[PDB]
Amino acid sequence: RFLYHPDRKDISLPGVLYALGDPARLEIVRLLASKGEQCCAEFDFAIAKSTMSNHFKILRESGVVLTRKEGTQHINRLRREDLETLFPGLLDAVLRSAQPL
Amino acid sequence: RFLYHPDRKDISLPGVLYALGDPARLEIVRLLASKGEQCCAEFDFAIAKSTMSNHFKILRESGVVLTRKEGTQHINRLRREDLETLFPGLLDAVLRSAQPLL
Ligand SMILES: [Cl-]
Ligand SMILES: [Cl-]
Ligand SMILES: [Cl-]
Ligand SMILES: [Cl-]
Repeated sequence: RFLYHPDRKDISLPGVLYALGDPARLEIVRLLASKGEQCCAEFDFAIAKSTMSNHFKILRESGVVLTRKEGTQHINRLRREDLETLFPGLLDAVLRSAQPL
Repeated sequence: RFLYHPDRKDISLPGVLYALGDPARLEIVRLLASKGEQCCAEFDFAIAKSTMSNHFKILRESGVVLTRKEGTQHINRLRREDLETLFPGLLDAVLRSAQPLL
């Protein structure tokens, strides 16, 4: 079922901003807010699977993405309820100027 | 006289977020936004000056901070117009959610 996720007390703005500080990690967050839950395979970035796995590990450890294992799929979800509880209005400002890749 | 700064055409939102993705780098920006132009010496948020020299380097090359040499002093300026013309409402959104560390 659910993969590792930090608690809300352990989420910082420097970690969220670090996880959004990559072209791929930001497109993952842009698509997870516009298209809802998505499996890791829908992200067809032309990058190695070692870099993609680390990207999702950063997304999870930062408090931004909640990943779940249902079958053989890795389902990711934007933890927007928790990010708007700590930082109200931040995700919207980042997604305003986020240009689609 | 004026250290490297990227043109507004080459500043990306991911690069700006990576430069605010450090508690020390975010503290520098929050001080440059509240108290104005500050010198690198007014920020001792590290045991190593190499760690601090790399912080301003990331802030400079990412398009957030402009640094200028005035004698024995490097003065740092927040590029507010550039970050607000490209990313409207982002810096104020980041600054209002930042916890003061000073
Ligand atoms: Cl390859
Ligand atoms: Cl998958
Ligand atoms: Cl001169
Ligand atoms: Cl100085």
